[PDB]
Amino acid sequence: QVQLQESGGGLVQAGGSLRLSCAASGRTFSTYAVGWFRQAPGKEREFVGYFGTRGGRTYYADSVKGRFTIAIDNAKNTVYLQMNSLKLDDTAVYYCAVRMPYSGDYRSSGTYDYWGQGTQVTVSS
Repeated sequence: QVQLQESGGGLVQAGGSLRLSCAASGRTFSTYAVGWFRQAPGKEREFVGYFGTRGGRTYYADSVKGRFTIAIDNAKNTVYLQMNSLKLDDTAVYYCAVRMPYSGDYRSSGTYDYWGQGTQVTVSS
């Protein structure tokens, strides 16, 4: 079975950087695509970025494009979400999720099959 677990969350100073990780079982990341979502205090969960495992292309929400980047390790068991130049409103619980190729809009949370439990990122002024 597919099991996802995020890690790396913590308290960070505005303007700082932080790298989150999403670990998956077996070859999950070789057959599924990966997306990152986040839920800020009081708001609805929203799309952050997508990583297509076929060619390695990435897509980012306008809110983080340029500052956030996604990658995968050599063994393909871990996907990362690198954050640069953090803002106060980047504070939220970050979630990684997986979906099967060609299954709909990658920006839509409804198209994902499995979700991690989330990791908190707190940006302080």
